[PDB]
Amino acid sequence: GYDTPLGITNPPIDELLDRVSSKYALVIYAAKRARQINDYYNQLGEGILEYVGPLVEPGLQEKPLSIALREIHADLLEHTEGE
Amino acid sequence: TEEARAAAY
Repeated sequence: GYDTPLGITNPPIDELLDRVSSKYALVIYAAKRARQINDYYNQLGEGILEYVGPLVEPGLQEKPLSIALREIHADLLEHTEGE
Repeated sequence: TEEARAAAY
């Protein structure tokens, strides 16, 4: 129940934290996936498709971190916490 | 997740 968020406040932070134990885990959860997406884009030209690109279809020139957050919010990723 | 990897390809 709220007006649609716009900018870097989308997706809403509470809905993201609903899926991760704590924000300190969420930051890594998003950063590692952003690195994976960036590596996939870098190797798009030629290379083994070991890193799978974005799951949710990206927008017109959307940053890898934003895509990572959006696909985290869509329940398409799984993470295991160290120690 | 396995379902996402299957759906994408």
